Amino acid sequence: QISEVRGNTRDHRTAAHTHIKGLGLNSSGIAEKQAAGFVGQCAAREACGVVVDLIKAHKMAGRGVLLAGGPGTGKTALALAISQELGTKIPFCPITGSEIYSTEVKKTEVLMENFRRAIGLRVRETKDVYEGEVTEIGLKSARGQKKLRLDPSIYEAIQKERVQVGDVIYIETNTGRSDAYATEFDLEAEEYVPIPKGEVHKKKEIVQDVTLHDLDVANARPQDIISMMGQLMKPKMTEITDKLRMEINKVVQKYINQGVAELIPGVLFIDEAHMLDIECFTYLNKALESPIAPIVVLASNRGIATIRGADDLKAAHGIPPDFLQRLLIIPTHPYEPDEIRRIVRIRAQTEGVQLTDAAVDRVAEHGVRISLRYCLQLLAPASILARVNGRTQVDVQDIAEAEELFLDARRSANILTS
Amino acid sequence: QISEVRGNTRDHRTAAHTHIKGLGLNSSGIAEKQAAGFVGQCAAREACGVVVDLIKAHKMAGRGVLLAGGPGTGKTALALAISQELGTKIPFCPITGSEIYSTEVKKTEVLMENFRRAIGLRVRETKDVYEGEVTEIGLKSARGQKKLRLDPSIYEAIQKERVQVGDVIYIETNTGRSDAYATEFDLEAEEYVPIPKGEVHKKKEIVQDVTLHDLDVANARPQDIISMMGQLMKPKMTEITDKLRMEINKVVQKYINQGVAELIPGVLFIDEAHMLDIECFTYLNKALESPIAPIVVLASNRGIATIRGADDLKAAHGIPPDFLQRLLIIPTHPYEPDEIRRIVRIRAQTEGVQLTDAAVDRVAEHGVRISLRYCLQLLAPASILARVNGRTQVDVQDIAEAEELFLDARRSANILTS
Amino acid sequence: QISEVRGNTRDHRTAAHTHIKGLGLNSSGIAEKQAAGFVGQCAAREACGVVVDLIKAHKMAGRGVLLAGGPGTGKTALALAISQELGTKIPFCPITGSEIYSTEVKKTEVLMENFRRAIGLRVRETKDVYEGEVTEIGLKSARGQKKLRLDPSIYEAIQKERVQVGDVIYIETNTGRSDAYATEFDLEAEEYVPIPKGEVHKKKEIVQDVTLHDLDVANARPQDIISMMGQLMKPKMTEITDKLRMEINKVVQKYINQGVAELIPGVLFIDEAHMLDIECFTYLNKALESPIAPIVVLASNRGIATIRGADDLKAAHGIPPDFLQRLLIIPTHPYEPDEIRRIVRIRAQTEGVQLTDAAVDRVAEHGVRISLRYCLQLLAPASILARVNGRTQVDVQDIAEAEELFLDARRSANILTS
Amino acid sequence: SVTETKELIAAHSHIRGLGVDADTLEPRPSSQGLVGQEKARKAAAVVLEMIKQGKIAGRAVLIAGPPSTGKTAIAMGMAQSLGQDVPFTTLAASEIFSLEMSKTEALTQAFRKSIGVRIKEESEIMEGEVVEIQIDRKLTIKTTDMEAIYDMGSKMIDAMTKERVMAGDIISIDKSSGKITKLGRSYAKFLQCPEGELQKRKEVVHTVSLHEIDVINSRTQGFLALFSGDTGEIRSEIRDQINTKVAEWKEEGKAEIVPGVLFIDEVHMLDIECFSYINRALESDLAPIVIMASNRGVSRIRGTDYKSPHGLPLDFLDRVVIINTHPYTPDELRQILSIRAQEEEVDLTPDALALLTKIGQEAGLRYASNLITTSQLIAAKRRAKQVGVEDVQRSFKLFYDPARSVRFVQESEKRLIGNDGV
Ligand SMILES: Nc1ncnc2c1ncn2[C@@H]1O[C@H](COP(=O)(O)OP(=O)(O)O)[C@@H](O)[C@H]1O
Ligand SMILES: Nc1ncnc2c1ncn2[C@@H]1O[C@H](COP(=O)(O)OP(=O)(O)O)[C@@H](O)[C@H]1O
Ligand SMILES: Nc1ncnc2c1ncn2[C@@H]1O[C@H](COP(=O)(O)OP(=O)(O)O)[C@@H](O)[C@H]1O
Ligand SMILES: Nc1ncnc2c1ncn2[C@@H]1O[C@H](COP(=O)(O)OP(=O)(O)O)[C@@H](O)[C@H]1O
Repeated sequence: QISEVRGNTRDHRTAAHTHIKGLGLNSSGIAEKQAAGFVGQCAAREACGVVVDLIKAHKMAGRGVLLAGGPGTGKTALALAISQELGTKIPFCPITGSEIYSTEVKKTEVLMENFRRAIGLRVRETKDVYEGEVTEIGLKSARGQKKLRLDPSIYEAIQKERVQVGDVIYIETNTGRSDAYATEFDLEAEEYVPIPKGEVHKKKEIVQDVTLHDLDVANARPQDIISMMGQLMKPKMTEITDKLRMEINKVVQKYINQGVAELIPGVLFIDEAHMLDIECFTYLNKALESPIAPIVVLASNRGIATIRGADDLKAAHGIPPDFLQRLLIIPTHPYEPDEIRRIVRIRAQTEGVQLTDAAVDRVAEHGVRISLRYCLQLLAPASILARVNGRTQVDVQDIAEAEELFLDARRSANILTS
Repeated sequence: QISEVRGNTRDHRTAAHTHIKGLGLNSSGIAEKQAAGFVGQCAAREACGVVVDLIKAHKMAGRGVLLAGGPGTGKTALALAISQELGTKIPFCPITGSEIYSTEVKKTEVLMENFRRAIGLRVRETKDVYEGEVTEIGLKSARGQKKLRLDPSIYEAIQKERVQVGDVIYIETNTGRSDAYATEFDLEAEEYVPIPKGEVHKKKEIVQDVTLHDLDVANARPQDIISMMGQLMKPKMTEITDKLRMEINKVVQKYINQGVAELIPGVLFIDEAHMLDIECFTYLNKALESPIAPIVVLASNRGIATIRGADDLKAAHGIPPDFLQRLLIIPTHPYEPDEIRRIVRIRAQTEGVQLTDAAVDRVAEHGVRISLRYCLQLLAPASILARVNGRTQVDVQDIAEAEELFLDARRSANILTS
Repeated sequence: QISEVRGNTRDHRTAAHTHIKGLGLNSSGIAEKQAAGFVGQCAAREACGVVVDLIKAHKMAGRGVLLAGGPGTGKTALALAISQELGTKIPFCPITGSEIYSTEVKKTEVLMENFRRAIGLRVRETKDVYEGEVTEIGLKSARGQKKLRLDPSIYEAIQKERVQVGDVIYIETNTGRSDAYATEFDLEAEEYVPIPKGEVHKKKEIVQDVTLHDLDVANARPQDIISMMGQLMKPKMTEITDKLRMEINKVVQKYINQGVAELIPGVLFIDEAHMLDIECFTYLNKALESPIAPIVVLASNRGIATIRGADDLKAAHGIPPDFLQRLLIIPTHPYEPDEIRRIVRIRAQTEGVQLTDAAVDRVAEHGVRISLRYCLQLLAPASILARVNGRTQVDVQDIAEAEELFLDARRSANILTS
Repeated sequence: SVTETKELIAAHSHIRGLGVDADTLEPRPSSQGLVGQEKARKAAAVVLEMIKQGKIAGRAVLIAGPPSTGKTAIAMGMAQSLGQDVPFTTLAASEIFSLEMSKTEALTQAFRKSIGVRIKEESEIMEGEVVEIQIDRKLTIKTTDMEAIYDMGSKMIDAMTKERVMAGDIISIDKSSGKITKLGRSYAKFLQCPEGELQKRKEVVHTVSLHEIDVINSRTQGFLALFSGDTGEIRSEIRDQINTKVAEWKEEGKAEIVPGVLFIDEVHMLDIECFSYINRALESDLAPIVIMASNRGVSRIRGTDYKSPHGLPLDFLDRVVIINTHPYTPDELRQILSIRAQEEEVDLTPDALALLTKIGQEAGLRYASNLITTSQLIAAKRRAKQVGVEDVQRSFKLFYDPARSVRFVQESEKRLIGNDGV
């Protein structure tokens, strides 16, 4: 198994929240309107601040967060900001309840995978080691040689290992014949291994932050295809196994025991919580008791929904009572036209497309009429249409034509009805 | 595999040489008549002294010794004395050429076994170790507790092993849950092992001298039956295997590498050398080249004999030329009546039976007539016959009746012919 | 396999019918009010008498009984009385339709098990056998010896078996070296077996009555755990197999063939018959044709119910027509207040708690209001509450407080609705 | 090491019994110290008296009542009335359904958690006076002869903090099971500091649930077991082994079986098969006391197309003893909330407590308890000397309750402004 690994984050899901840098709260935990990327929504932000302060004080005793609000509100952005306020490089795994319904994968296994995506691992290890072929005790590399002055202690600790002049060796500071003598008549099996190249000394600082899932996919190969063509390689993802994950966990705990790495539970955000059934909530309930579990943040845009897995047992947001008990519900409000104009201005300055104030107004009225998401979508097409004229500055006519070329869901549906 | 082993020596073969303590040579290597158990035979003794001095100087370059003489001479005693002069507790394996002719064992395998009996191992290791259950760093035994003051070095060497308060541990000076916490609900498999009892400290000096064969038979059991009823347990001795001996050799070389033990090549004495065939001498020739091989001392009472394994190729003492080349031949002489009287006196004082001088004379005349061995045999029966009368002092009449009750080989044969 | 077995009966289900000793019918088959434990309900009892008389005359040609009535009536008690009138030690297996819905057990397998519980086996065998070690022909035990006078016939029947003086033997009246000669050098395998101890003669009368299920669980072990911790030992009861039951049946028929035992089909009572689906009724229909099958007595408190396993096919008592055809329906009536007072008096005299007549009245009014079962439940708590005061005689206040401390189902539900 | 039975989540750290007169079985309010519900508590005590040499003959106990009522608290009280070292396992009904294990398996584990095996075996127990205790994201204890400092993980910290142990307490700690027992106090029961060796080997009584025994004699669940594919069911072979050895121990007399209490909350979530299992279990002599709780008046019997009170089969209903709980008077609410507050280390202003009592009236106890800690944190961010009414109001306007939540979400489509609209 390998230590240093790469990590492919699903940045397709945070593309509309690049402007969100935090919650924008004062020292007294009071939300500042138009600050740190957020515009208004002071109540929800302050509540999230209370949540973060609760997690930091370990007072969040097996509890989660529930974001209740309309499609126009910013639940996802709030979850992201929560992850951002919990520290630096804090894991954030956003999903929807519709994702657990996989074809040939059980729901709680998808949940398990995303939990692995929500549990991070911070590695900060100043590793110092002098390697090379022994010549005295001194060492030699491809280009470079050193003469180390060893105390009798290290030399009596050398008496243990298979050390003789001149083999290739390794030295731990804080805590095997060489290739040069290999003949053509030896072949394999051999005890010959190449001389450390090309530095006689090797003192590096290992700094990394990777999720458990990153370790899972890193040790799923014996080229990186799973990250290259994930779903498109084969119907069933038969690479990530139980034995694999258990070996990974064993290795991780081993790293922790040496005080090398510290795992950090991030934020698991689940949209469309009403889509989950009883068994999923059983799994989540089991997760909430775990001390090394990521904070769970559900979200919903439904007042009352039938509890899936129950005999038409309608309930709050489609959440079972036994699990709703352990949740702090935070309401998210719709936006005034001015707040929408502000948000649109922040987005278009981030995309970043240049547009008139009147265009901002025309977009904002769609932000009020239809959801905020649609009007935010209208940006790029209008930019393209304007650039077609070479205007390079998006105007009202552009947004108009864009809104007429790309309708929303309800408009399309009701027009199609006629 | 076990370190400390016992060693059963075939003392049935040295019972008639208990009086032989050495060669009895001066500082100038000149044999003293009637000294160190030997009587006369000064030439052979001086020659043996030269041999010993040669071995001690590593000048005995792949050479052996050949003792040529009659049945009355003392070849075996000379070999024993050679072993005695080569140092202390020096291995001595006496055999005859007739022993390699086993029923279901090949000759060179018997030779191999006896070579294992002729290669010794001296172990002198002052082992110091403080064991017990950790309580702080301190330790506890069955009855006794100590508090050791550890330097940060040993403590950083403790960081490596599975050490925690309070497990059972071990400590090497010069170079695991405890049973007290075991519940009834755990059973097996368990990590619980008894607390070191009953000494908190364990500093012992390992002193031993055992042959390779001793190690072979010690690791031939998973009660000591092979030493109890050797040949009488089963037709084929299927306990000592190749893998066994190779593991033994591996272990031995491991002991040597740590400077713990030193193997000492002893003396392999082979009587009736003319009984060996060409293949055996090939094996012995292969042995003579080995630096860690025991000195080989052949013996013979035949002038010219047919080389076994060759087409009636008569030769000196039944020894092939190619192997006779590497031998220093030492002649052993018959004994004058006075020397025989002296030897008999030494024997009877060692047995030890009390007898008159006239009885000594009567025995000595049999020592001249028949071989020395027969007259030396006559001692015990005469002692028994005398004790029957309660004389407690063996007289001439006793030796007479004994010599008439127990004839020698030739007398028996020629009398039986009539 | 073992002959004599124990039998654990689920007496938790008959605890409220300990007073029921029979039907209390006259010689002319007319029910006596307040007799043999029964109070009133003369019609149903007389009908049950007709049923028993029908079974005894083999006129019950593949037919069953259906008890239709309210929760206050006594269907179970009637079934028990039916079992009691069918003879002595007649098997009675009471279940409910809700029991066949097991987690990891198919319905008809539960039905099969209970059918095994409903088919009994009466064993009455005067077994006479003289055992011991032969000495002449005579025999010897641990303490005691006899000399039997054998006719030439038995002796010619002895010529067949491996009989010699003196082995251990066995003798059948109506229809092997001894341990004393066993040496230490023999070990195993051996032909030595202990001398019959400690009676030279062995004439016993085997008298027992056990169900097929008793034989099943008796031969399910190679300690009695299944009876100790039945459901609590493991999720799936993987001990009772098909091969086991077939071997059991083979053995049983073997016992019957020798005229040793007689299997007696008991009474299988099934409450909540509407809970059974079509397949279950197919199995039961298959059972009704069996001559050696227990009489099947279904029960119901529902007039019309949907036939489970059919497309909303509503029918009488949730019973399919094809199976309802073969049933004699017996109606069970509710009780007048005086009958309830009488029943309560019989119960409290059986529990047995001492209570005033006014307390009996107060209980009886609950017997009329709510079901009889609830008011019958009210007894013990009132006894405890009274004994708390050390009254040792239950009064009206006690029953009142008990009825206020432990509500019925409907009261609890409707109060909870507010 | 291993683990003893207590091990009894526990958000009810204020219950030592039913608050009931030993002889009269009469409930004294706010004793032991659970408040009010005198009727249901007395009923529970009567049931328990009907268990000791009982005429009850293996019946289940159904506690039904409105949410935010001490039915669970009463259940734990009943668990304490049997005394400590007696198995008590809680369980939401909906927990029975998962992918990790089958219904039969979950029910089996749940029941085997409620049945303890009690033996007499030797162990290395400690007894001494506590000097120091620390916190992290170590215990110092002395005797009259020696002083020592030990390390401990999450389980041990939980166990000690559950026993309300601080500096100055004379306690006992089993180094084999981790069973902590508070003997007394050396200053402000007044005991003197123990002498001699700190760690002594005594022959003590060890009770351990069947499930725990199964876990011990199984492959120890690896780190991050929940987040790996590894399930939680126990191999049948191990179970059979344990059952056999326990049976042999009971035959011999080495072990004695001690039944406990299994509590199933929102029992209406169970289906017919579950009740079949529970009924079949209640017939075995080793069966524990099964107490179920219900928030619904009438529910659908899951598995069938019939409805019944609390969603139980009629057969099952005829065999259960029903205890009913009622809404609390404002006083009882205030008291409960205050007890719950002093155990969360929250110093409240009387006005904040009263307001929290009103919040408890309108929304429920659980919600108010949830608001306590948030109020504490809001007061902390304020550098407030105490948690006043302002903090409670703020947390109330920040964290909504279910009613206001669904109301707020439904507010996206309002129904009237001048007239009803649909
Ligand atoms: N107060 C806010 N500050 C900044 N961006 C916001 C705010 N409210 C909403 N948004 C933006 O509008 C969109 C809201 O949708 P989203 O965050 O995905 O979650 P949801 O629609 O479930 O509440 C996002 O693109 C988010 O960045
Ligand atoms: N010079 C001597 N000094 C002491 N003992 C002798 C001497 N010569 C012979 N002996 C004894 O007489 C016997 C000689 O026979 P042995 O040593 O077995 O070998 P071999 O007969 O082959 O020469 C032994 O018992 C030996 O001890
Ligand atoms: N006529 C009767 N005589 C005696 N006991 C009766 C009578 N009727 C009812 N009972 C008693 O009242 C209860 C009736 O319920 P049960 O026999 O279990 O069946 P069910 O309620 O289905 O008819 C039992 O405890 C039974 O002993
Ligand atoms: N009568 C009571 N006495 C003491 N504490 C109580 C009482 N009723 C409720 N509580 C406490 O208030 C909270 C209410 O929760 P709980 O009783 O578990 O609700 P439910 O049983 O309705 O699911 C718990 O912390 C519980 O300990």
